[PDB]
Amino acid sequence: SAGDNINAKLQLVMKSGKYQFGRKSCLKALRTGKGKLVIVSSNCPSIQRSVIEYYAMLSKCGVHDYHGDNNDLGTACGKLFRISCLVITDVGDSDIIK
Amino acid sequence: RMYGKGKGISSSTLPYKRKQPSWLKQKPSEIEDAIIKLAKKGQTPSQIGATLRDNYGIPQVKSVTGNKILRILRAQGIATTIPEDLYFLIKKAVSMRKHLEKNKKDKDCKFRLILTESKIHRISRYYKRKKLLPSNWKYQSSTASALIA
Amino acid sequence: NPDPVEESKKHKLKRLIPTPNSYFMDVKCPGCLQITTLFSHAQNVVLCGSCNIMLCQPTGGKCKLTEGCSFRKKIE
Amino acid sequence: ELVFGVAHIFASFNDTFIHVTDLSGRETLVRITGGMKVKADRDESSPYAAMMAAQDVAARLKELGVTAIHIKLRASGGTKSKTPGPGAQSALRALARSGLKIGRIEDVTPIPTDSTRKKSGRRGRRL
Amino acid sequence: FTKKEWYDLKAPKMFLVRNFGKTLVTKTIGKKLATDSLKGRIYEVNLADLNNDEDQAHKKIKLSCDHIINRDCYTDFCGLSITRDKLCSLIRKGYTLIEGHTDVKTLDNYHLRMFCIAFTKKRQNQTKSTCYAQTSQIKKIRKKMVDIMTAEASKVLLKDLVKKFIPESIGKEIEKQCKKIYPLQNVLIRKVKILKRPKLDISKLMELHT
Amino acid sequence: PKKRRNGGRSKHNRGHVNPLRCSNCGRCVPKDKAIKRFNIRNIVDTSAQRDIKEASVYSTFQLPKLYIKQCYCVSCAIHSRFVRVRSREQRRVRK
Amino acid sequence: SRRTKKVGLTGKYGTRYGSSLRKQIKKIELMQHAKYLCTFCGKTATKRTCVGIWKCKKCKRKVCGGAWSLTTPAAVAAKSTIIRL
RNA sequence: AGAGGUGAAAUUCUUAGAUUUUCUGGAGACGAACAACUGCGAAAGCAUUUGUCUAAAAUACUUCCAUUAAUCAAGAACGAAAGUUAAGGGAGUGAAGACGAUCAGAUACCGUCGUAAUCUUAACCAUAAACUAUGCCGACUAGGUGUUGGAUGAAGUGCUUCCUUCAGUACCUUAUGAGAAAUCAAAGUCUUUGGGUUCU
Repeated sequence: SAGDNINAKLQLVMKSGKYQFGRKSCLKALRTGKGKLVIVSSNCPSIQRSVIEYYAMLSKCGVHDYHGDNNDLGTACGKLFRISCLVITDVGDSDIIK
Repeated sequence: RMYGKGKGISSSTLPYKRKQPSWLKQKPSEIEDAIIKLAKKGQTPSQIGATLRDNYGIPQVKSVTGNKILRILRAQGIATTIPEDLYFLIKKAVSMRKHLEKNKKDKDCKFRLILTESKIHRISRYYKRKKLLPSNWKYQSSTASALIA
Repeated sequence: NPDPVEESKKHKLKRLIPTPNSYFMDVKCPGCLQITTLFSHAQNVVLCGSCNIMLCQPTGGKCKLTEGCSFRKKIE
Repeated sequence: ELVFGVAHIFASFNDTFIHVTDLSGRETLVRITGGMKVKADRDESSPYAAMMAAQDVAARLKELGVTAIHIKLRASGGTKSKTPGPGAQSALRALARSGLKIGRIEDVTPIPTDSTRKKSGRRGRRL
Repeated sequence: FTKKEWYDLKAPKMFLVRNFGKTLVTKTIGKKLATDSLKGRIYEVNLADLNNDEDQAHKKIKLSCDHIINRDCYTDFCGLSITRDKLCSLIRKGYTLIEGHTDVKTLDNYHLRMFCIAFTKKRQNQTKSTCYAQTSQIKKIRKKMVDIMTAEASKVLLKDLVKKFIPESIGKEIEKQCKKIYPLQNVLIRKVKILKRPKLDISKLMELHT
Repeated sequence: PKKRRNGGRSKHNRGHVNPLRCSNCGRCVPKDKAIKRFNIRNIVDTSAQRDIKEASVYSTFQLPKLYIKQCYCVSCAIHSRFVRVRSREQRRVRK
Repeated sequence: SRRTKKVGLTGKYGTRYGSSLRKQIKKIELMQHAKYLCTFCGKTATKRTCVGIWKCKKCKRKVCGGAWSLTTPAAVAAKSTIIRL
């Protein structure tokens, strides 16, 4: 159940808190420092994940490597498109921060 | 039992006393507030009642407040669009379908998936016979993975 | 004769009048002097209000409880 | 001074092999069986043949210089049969009576932990 | 034949009798050194006739002829096994038998595969007919016993490993720990097989012979 | 007309049992239907045990035991008299 | 509407060649012309370019694979054994 | 110097060393003894270890929903073995076949060998005495002996047995119950005939 807990927390934040998916939006969120947690799919291209981690470590924001690919991340978010990167602008009443 | 054999009569029987227990000096307003907060934090009503009984010492929420927990959850407007049992059945079917996709030689898992989807269709037929599930709702097996919302 | 039956406690649940076997209690953990309510046949772990310590171990039955404390049935 | 050999005894409802080697199992000292002790094309498994086989091997061992002998009993094989044939009784009897030291006896018949299919169909032998 | 000469067989230091039998080899003629043929043969000998005690008659050691000097062969531990009659006597209907095996290398880089067997006890107040154990308990016992037979066979050398096989210390310890999960009767290392051994070192061979 | 209540075997709450092979004829017979004899026997008769003892040493040598565990089909067991035909009423009695 | 009862893509072959031959070639043309999951971009857009080359229309990245399918069981088994270590 | 094999024999192997002893490597198969009138599964069926995935059942519950249920023509999933197709595998067994015996004959039973098959993968086939020859759901009716998995309470030594209870699973006895009888705790509660339903 190593992925079940994170999927459940993702489902909870998708309902309660506000988020954003997409390389551009997540990059902008990290630039402005409003990002709290960035989820990266296992399928993310190496360059994109590298710039994501560099931005996040600059802005002191956590990065979680998703156990699935971008299809799985989209499904977990409840969308019907690939995602491959996520930024949580704010966490609702979800325990994803710890 | 719906499928298979075995009566399995194990269950929970409510006490004869229908009223709030005398020792309980707790007030229904904070009971409902706690139920709302706990549902917001995110739990299905069954486990909501479970943790309410275990950690708050308030058995049979219907005794403390004169109605049911899903009823107050709806009255607050925050009840989920898919009932608990249907949602759990859909989740289980999705999981076993995902497993089957990798291991298509699992005839037993195929059989159990067929049974689960039969249950899903019967339950959804009942729920849409009631007005609490949209009439066009169908549960095609493709988008059920993201249907969990 | 089944109406005034008196010693049907050993009978399985759902006797002539079905009554649950579970109950509720208060636990006085020694040296902690705290007040809390506890359900027999519980399923979750609990923590005291005064001092954060475990009280009962959730099992398939009436739990294990701690080594000590004074636990009293809170039926009125 | 006591000198030891090893006698593999093979009793399989036919000729009883009497096979004395050294401790290693190589360097066979004498192999007699029961086929050459009876020329009737029968009685190869018989006590009669086993007894002369055993006294013959005992005489040759005495002339060779080995006086103590260990025993390794064997019955047919892993698929044919598990019980030692008629000749094992008389082989041990005659080895005892012939006078040489007899040490340690052990049963070594090959026992399959598997179940490789045996002869005859699922109906078995009809005789 | 008349062209064969006797050879004496010697046993390692930790053993008792140290001279357990004679072996035969043909002449040394041609390219046959009559020592290569003598080298690397296996001797299956009981412990009863090797330590002059009857209570260990159920085990037999395999000694591999490793070195030859003059006229005597010195051999070395090559394997271990219990006898078939004892193994069959240990098995009776009404109890569940536990089987376990593991591969382990010693500090000498001696790769061994060890199989041990156990049986469930009846205790005193059971007043029942069977001593079957749950499959979960079977699994726990097998895991515990694999770990035990691995740890103390891996943190010790081969010579003292054999000298601790001699008193079946492994069984005593496995009981001392498994009393608290399910009572077991006679449990022993059924068999030990040498999977692979390092290059022959005559120095330590003679160190353990002397 | 259903000669035996159990159908001649000991199968319950079960669909299929793996067969073994008769030690005498080799025919396949279901394991629960096969007639099993675990005979524990000496290698030698008592007279030969006396000779083994007197030609042995340690003054305490114990003759080894044979554990064989045969299994037979119905026809082979009946022919070998391991089981009798028995009467209709006596048929119920097992021990 | 449904155009053929069972011949499927082998309808291009008409009545020529044996029925068994047409069925056998159908079974593998079905998977030769299929689209496969591009594990690099996650989009099922990998198509056969030549006999053993598979190109993703999105990634523009190509990969060596089987003659008629992106992967073959013999290759996936070998990769699994290798990655086990 | 025989070895296999048989009720005898023969076919067959064998001074080029068979059978036998010991060791090394490979191969396919199988998974004994434990192993049970035991367990799991809708049935077919399922017994080496470990890991992962997956489901089910019972039990416990002062958790949730609130009639969502039972049985079902059509339709659907699975469906032993054999058989078919294509790759691989191919030890042992072995429909066919070839021999050697027996016999009046023997194309059979017995013996030696042996192709397909048996095994794996991917598809078909959809049948078995696929049998407890007993459709499924529900209620009621009797004692005892067990045994499997939980839960409850107490006592031999933190550990184990006994008590109660649920759910399986058999067995024994008993029927002023049934049946033509064998027998059956269901095949009973049927001329004192109607709980629901499907098939024949």
